[PDB]
Amino acid sequence: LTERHKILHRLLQEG
Amino acid sequence: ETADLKSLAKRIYEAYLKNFNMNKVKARVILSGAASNNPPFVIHDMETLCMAEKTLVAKLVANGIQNKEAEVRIFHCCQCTSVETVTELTEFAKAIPGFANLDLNDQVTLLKYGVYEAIFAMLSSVMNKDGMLVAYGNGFITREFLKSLRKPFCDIMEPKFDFAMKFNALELDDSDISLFVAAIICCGDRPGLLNVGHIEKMQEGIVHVLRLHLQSNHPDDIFLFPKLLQKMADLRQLVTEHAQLVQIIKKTESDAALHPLLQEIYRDM
Ligand SMILES: CCCO/N=C(\C)[C@@H](Cc1ccc(OCc2nc(-c3ccccc3)oc2C)cc1)C(=O)O
Repeated sequence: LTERHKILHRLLQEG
Repeated sequence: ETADLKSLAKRIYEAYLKNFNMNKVKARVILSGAASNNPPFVIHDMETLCMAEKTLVAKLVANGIQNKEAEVRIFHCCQCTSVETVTELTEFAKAIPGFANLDLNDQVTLLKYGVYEAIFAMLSSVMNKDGMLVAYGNGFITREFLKSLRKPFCDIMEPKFDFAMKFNALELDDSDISLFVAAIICCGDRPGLLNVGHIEKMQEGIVHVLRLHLQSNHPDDIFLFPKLLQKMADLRQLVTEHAQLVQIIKKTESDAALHPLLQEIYRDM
């Protein structure tokens, strides 16, 4: 799934 | 403009000024030299690169690039600035009303394809025909020094300068750029977007505010909006070409390591 963008994802969640 | 449409302009512009350390107003003041006579340290050769690095020693060693080739050392310092800008861009995006609401998958896609378009769009602010600011406005690396590097490292920036020179001729201020960047971020045209419909709607509003802002900010440049519309396509191709070169660099350079965050961005792009 498009969550092969772990770091970017985390920036989108926490900051 | 209407209230609802105004608050959007103001909200996006504040997010811009708040999240990006460097902006065109500070950049033009440094490149003009009208507010101070202590100009940026000029990097124009290897000699001046090595000198500038003495100050960046702590960082370079921390990432173990101290002894890597000059091109790779530069390639890496550029990545760090990119990783830093992507971080600010992510916060800036979350500040655009309607972005945080999107499916997390579409949020990723939007940043994935828009980050570099915005990066090169914003990098023009610190560029002129002879070079560009680095290290938050404290340094100035020359356009010539960049073309002196060996291939392929010397084929990375020159295309950007070419773009920036035409973009900079539009004479946009930070109020125009903020809307412009938000538009490139909320693009319903991205590959693999789940809710194209809704995002397209969000893009329309922002695009609407942009069009009206440009008219009352630049009344003498009638077709400035459509001109910027073209700039958006140009940046898309520009980044496509940039992705290509970075791909070539990776499959053909031992120390051209790519930072993880950036790594995931280029993957499958
Ligand atoms: C030349 C290869 C470009 O590669 N771009 C890269 C990997 C970057 C993009 C990028 C970011 C910032 C840039 O400009 C600022 C800058 N900062 C330095 C700098 C040099 C030495 C010490 C500290 C900073 O040189 C430059 C131009 C250019 C390109 C990437 O593809 O992610």
